Amino acid sequence: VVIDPSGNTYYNWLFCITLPVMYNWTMIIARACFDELQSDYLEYWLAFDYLSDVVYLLDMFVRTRTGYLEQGLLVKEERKLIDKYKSTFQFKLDVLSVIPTDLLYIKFGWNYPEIRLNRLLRISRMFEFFQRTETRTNYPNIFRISNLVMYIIIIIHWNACVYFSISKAIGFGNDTWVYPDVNDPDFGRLARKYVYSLYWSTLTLTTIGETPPPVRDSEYFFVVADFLIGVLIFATIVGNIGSMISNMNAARAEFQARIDAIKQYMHFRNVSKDMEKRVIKWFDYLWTNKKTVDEREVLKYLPDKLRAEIAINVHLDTLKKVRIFADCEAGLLVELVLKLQPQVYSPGDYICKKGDIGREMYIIKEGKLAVVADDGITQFVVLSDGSYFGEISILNIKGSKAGNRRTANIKSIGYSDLFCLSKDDLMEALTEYPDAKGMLEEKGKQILMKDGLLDINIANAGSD
Amino acid sequence: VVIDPSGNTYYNWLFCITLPVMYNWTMIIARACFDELQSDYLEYWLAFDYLSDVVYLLDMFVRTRTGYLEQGLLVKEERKLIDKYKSTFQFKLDVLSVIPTDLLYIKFGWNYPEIRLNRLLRISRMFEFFQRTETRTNYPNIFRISNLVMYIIIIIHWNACVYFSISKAIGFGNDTWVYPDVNDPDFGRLARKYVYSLYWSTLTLTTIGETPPPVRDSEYFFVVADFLIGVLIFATIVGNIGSMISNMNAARAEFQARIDAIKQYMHFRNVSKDMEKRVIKWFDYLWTNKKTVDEREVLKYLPDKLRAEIAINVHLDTLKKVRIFADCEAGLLVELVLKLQPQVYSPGDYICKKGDIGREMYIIKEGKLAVVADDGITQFVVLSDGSYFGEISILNIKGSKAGNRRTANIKSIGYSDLFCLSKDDLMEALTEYPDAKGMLEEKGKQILMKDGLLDINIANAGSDP
Amino acid sequence: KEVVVIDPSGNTYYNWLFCITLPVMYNWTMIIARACFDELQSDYLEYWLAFDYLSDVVYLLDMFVRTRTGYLEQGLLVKEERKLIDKYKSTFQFKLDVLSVIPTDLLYIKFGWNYPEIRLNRLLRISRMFEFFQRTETRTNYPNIFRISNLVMYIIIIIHWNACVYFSISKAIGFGNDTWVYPDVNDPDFGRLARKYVYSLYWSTLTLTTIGETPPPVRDSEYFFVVADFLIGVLIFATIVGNIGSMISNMNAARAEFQARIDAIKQYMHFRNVSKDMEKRVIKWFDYLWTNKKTVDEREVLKYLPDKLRAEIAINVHLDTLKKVRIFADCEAGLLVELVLKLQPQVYSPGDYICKKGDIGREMYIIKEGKLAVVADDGITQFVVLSDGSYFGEISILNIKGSKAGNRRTANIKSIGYSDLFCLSKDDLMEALTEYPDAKGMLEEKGKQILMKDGLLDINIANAGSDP
Amino acid sequence: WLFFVVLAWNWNCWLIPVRWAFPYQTPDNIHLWLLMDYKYMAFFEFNNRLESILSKAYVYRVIRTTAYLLYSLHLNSCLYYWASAYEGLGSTHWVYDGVGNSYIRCYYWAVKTLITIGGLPDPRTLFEIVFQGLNYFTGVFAFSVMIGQMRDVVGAATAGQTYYRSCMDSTVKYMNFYKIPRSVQNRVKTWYEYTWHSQGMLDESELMVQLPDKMRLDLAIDVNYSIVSKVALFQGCDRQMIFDMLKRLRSVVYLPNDYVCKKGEIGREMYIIQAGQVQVLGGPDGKSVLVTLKAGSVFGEISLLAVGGGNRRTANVVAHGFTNLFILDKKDLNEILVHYPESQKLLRKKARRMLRNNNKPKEKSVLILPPRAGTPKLFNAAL
Repeated sequence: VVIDPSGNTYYNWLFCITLPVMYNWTMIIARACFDELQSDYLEYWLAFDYLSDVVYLLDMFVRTRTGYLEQGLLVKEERKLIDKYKSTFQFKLDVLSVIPTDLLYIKFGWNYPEIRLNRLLRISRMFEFFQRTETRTNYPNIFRISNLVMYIIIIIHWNACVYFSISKAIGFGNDTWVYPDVNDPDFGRLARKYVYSLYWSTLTLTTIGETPPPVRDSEYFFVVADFLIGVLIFATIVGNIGSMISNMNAARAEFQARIDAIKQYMHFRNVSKDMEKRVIKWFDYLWTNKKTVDEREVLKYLPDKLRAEIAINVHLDTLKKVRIFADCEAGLLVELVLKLQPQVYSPGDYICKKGDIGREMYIIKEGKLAVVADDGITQFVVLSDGSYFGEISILNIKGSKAGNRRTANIKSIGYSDLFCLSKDDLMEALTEYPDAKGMLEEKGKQILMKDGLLDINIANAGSD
Repeated sequence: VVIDPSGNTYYNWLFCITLPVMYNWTMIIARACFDELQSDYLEYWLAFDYLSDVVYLLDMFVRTRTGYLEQGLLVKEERKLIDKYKSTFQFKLDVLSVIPTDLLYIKFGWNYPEIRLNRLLRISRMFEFFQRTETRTNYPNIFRISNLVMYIIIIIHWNACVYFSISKAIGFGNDTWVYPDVNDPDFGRLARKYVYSLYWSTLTLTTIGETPPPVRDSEYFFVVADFLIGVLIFATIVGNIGSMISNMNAARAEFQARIDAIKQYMHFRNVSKDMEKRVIKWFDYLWTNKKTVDEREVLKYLPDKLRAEIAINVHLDTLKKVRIFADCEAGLLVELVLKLQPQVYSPGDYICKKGDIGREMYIIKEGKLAVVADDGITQFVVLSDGSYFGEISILNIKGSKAGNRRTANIKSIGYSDLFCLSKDDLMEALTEYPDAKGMLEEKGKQILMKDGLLDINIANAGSDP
Repeated sequence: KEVVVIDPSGNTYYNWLFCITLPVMYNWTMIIARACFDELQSDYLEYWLAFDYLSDVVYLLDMFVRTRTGYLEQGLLVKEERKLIDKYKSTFQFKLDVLSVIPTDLLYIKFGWNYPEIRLNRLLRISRMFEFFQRTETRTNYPNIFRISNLVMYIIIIIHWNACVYFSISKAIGFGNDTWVYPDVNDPDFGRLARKYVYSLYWSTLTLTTIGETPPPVRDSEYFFVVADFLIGVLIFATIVGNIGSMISNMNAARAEFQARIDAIKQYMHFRNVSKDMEKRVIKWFDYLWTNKKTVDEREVLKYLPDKLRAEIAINVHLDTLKKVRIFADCEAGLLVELVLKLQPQVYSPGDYICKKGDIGREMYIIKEGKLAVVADDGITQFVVLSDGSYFGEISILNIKGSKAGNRRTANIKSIGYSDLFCLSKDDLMEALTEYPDAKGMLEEKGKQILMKDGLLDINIANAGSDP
Repeated sequence: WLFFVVLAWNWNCWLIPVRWAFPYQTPDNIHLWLLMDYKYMAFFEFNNRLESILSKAYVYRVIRTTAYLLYSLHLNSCLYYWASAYEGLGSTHWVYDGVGNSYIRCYYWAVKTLITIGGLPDPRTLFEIVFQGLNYFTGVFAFSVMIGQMRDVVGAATAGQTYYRSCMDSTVKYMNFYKIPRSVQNRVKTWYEYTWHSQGMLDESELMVQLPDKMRLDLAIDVNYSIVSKVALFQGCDRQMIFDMLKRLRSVVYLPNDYVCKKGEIGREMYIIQAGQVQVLGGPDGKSVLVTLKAGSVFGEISLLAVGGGNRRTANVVAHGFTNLFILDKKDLNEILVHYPESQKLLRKKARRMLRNNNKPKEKSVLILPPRAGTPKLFNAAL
């Protein structure tokens, strides 16, 4: 018997409310100001009033069925909600907008069916329907421009109605500026007058003054007021459009600014051209493949728990298979997980060389690598994915065959994107659990024992 | 007398002074050029000229008050103000505008004001009032456009009056361009005589010409000015409104950019759908409320003296309701509270599960927490506001003998918003009060002795040399 | 199953893209400009019925080169069909492919030879036309003429469409039944396709620039038409002005920033009274910074590149002079690499005394272009020029036993013009040497050798080594 | 060179038009052309200089642009005149018979047909539509660049004030998130106002980092040499040590009735006064105001030597109002002395002598310096 204030059922009802209010906002002036549109289409206009009234009445019941949150949960008892709505500012606005004012209808007959002007204030709901529908649009710039045009049309409409009313007040044809006449065969068909007045108002609001000149008093005033309003409208429109076109061309400008900065520098120190071409193609690749931004700052907005959950859901299946992590507890694994750092390579790069520091344990993701002896090409093995390539240089143990040399000579074949893991981070991580270290080094030494195991005898540590 | 240059009373007097300073800016021109309009009511011209001059000179009631600040000490001077003002500027005009003016028009009568020209010098109160008022309003949006509208109206008024003047100068009716003629109903009357001129003025100020060729030289100056100033007016109004509407919205743009980047990342490593659901729901809960900020940078540029006030205002009662910190000098809590950090938090998550070697302080606040044993069944005592559990681990008590376990399996039900505190932070913050360390240590010892189970009691020093 | 594939960024792609542009642009004008009049249709159809079929077959060819372009998998771009095609068949953008080639040149049998408006489908192959010069901008030499050229093109095609529509509506009431409408035509001087078109274009351009120098409407159908025309002209004006405004704002973002910084420094300087000589020096340094366009700093310019490229650029830019130092000769380059990776620039101003006297001097300084001199305590003639590659401060960076009262060099050095040298650090050298525990002995041996051969007072006391 | 050059270029570009197509002007007053017929960026560079060297930075561009506008007006006039001349007829066949009005009606016609308004003219022959189009576009271009410049200037002018309100309203809404009593609202408001006024900036540190090195030292040595390089405690040592000591310093500002050394607390800081006045108070009672230091003074210096204020500060202090005193902590002292251990031993020796005379003797003003300040001499001499 409840609903959230954010579920799509509420969204559809928000649309449902929207239909009658816009309808009320337009017809009233025209159908009280021409007096020809009514007096002949009344049977068309019973059910519409009936519909609008009952729609207001039913909606005034919604505000006592949708709850709110109490710090951790949605309030779900009505007396508070009844009290809440009673405390709402709009409740009295509702009561004002639902007053039955047709007690004067019989008294006034049909001289002024415009007395129902009351039901014309539940418009903040249309406003919030607007403000709630832009948040979930495929491509909303078009939406907002459409809303702008709608507003412009409405204002033009009101101006035309006003002009026709002032003409009928003064009296038809006492000049060369007012609406010409009514008894002619054509200016009486109820189709010429509306459209002529529309044309009139648009030509007045435009810039040039070329229409028939004025004579009477009130019309100089009217002309000047309309000129000023028109200038204001045009300024608003140009400003809004400029804002949109600026927000659309955001990235490209700063991107090219960065590239220009790099070239400006690289001219200064007399660098060689090959790397010019290399860096240029690098920038082009990264731009085209929609991976321009850098991932580090991208990720760090979410809080701890969600960040950790994302982190595990894209890694805690490869680490579960590294040789030396056979029997590690989950906490240690996760603590390790949160310290992997992206690197990216290009076709034809010496990722490593022969006999140098062993300081990392790579785990390839989406690439291909091969081991080539420097002499020509004599490719030995190609690695597809989930390749260890390491896993013992980090786990330093006594009597290393060649301590931290790693004479392997591997090289990337094309555009591989590999993570990594350092060793100081491993020590800092393992400091918490001073138990597994022994078993890890033990099983690593066994793995070595299966092959060579050493280059010298065991350095037995019989200190105690 | 002494006043401070920032006070509501000072604003009220500014409004009073700025009220009649526009009469001198508008009415004088109309009475100068539209003759026989003053003749309608000379019982108002002087009847307001006296009031204007009264206030116009009563303004100096404050140029001797309202002292100047000095060396970080309050304005408290009674005689250096006057000679300060005299030595400085703004005193020259303050008198040059104040000739009695009644010794020249006696040669010309008690009728016309075009000798009141020099009273058009004192224009600073209105500027200062306009710039001062906006720093107190709620809606700085409409104010600038209102201001520009007023300026435009005024310049229109000027151009109209000058046109009718130059019309009066030459013979009436000698050409169609000039005001038509007199000796005719409604063409030699007043209201039409100026309204029609105003209409003509706006039309000619707009560049497009619906006008006859020049009569002779020295008439085209008007259309020259017309385009030369119309272009500037339109340009400046458009520029100002565009800048302001642009600046109005940027938070929406930045929020959208962040959402875009995160979505582009997530739908790239083949994240499963459920996680996408969860993260988008979280950002929803973000934006639909006023929680769409991060408070750390909010309080970045405060002085290095504050926030302890509001701190002890918010984080004090429950923190004082603990069984370890209670015995402490208030300096201890003063050092402590300043270092905490928040943790907002989403419903439905195990904060801690049985088996855990975490080390932090956790304070519930305005939420609902509840712990289950193994499978989310048979909920135990509920944890309302002002509560926590454990928190002894944060200190390496001797013989803890069971630490690093957290055999709880705690769970969150609704949006909780509890608080966190580290450990090494506590250790660093105890680099000044070494005395209480021993007493809190023994407090933990005794409480775990009996309330806690059998303590090992064999802890001893290791290798001494 | 080893089909050959074009490179999705090579010049072949660009040239084919220029090939596939002409037909769609032709169809975006001539179809409607033939529907409007009727004295070019059924009059010049000889060349027309030929020109149409070439464009149809080029559309057909367009359907081809799309299915033979790859997409990389893992640094590897797939290079065979039977899956180069499945994605294309399964995606969108293929529905347009189905629709926009269907030969409907048969409906003329029910519509004679006076309806070349049946071809309302060739106007769906427009994404390619857009993309062509959406992309060609990034390859040109200098942009900021291309945007305005594009806007000109679009507005011209708009006015042409509207000049079509006006004639189309005119020939529905009768030539000369009014005065707003196009005049009657059977009279001479009027109706030979050189007056039937230019006049319409003139009318359309006047109407859409919206100034009103044409007879006013009389019939009450065009009360809609002119209203719509004005309501479109306003939007055209707004778009052009907004676009040019954003452009003019963007291409000037350097001067504003520089002036803001000079503003801040001026305000701060004139907040606490300093000697005016400092104002002169500060401003005559800022102008130097600006004039050669050196505002940016080498610290942050390079901060976004991936690490490796940074390694190669650094090794290229400077290892020669480090290997030119008078000590480092037999050094394993696996050390010199990380040493080079640790350089920090210093830039100086005229009349700055660098060390000038007895001080510590615990760094390493090597000179780039610039002039230095060594003087006595007073302002007298130079004793030696540190002209182009000179350097001292070497032996200080270490700490050898039995030195000559180390790290208190009392020489007097001074800058005159502008120097812009570089610096090193002792501690960093220690930490980066930590991992090569063999060279250190050679270094200290060479240092002791040179110091002894310097004919100086090395105390030469034997080391203790009593307890290993 | 620029003044005469621009005069000559304006003359040769403006006089020739009316002297090639307008009929009765090339021989009528042929003196200027006859007697003056005898890749440019210098004008732009010197405009840049004038904007820098003179207060105005906008009149030059304004006049150049409006000169371009009127030049374009005149050039369009001349080109339609020559179009008529080439075709024989057209281009105001009725100029109204006289140069004194020929000129005025010529540029009036130009400003009339500026964009497309037309009016009198009707389709005569070919190319008229294209002609009107080109004139339309050039007018629109000039107008648009004018608005562009205007928005440029307005935005570049009203720069930091928007950020100022952004900070203020952001922090006020935040602070309002949790219903805090009004006093602190008033305090923070007046704090912000005073800071913003008369200063402009909010934290001068962020300017220091962007600006280079090797001149920040010159600024600091031109500002804070005196007060520091006179105190006897740090007197007579390595000059090249005090520089870092200076480089790490930080400002702060207090308000009326501000405790700074509430008695019974620890303290780790040596204050120093730049522009203000503070009172050494003697308790909450009748103000035992022993003295109020004025400027260029130091306070609480001993507390930086191995013990911060002896776990209880000397005497209570309060302030009248706005003070602006610098601050200097101890971590800086230990780090600078470990970088330069030349004088660490002498300062250390003073510290032990002070602690050893803190217990058994009183030593008001008799044995303070000579045994303490004596140790600087031989100690660093052993470097």
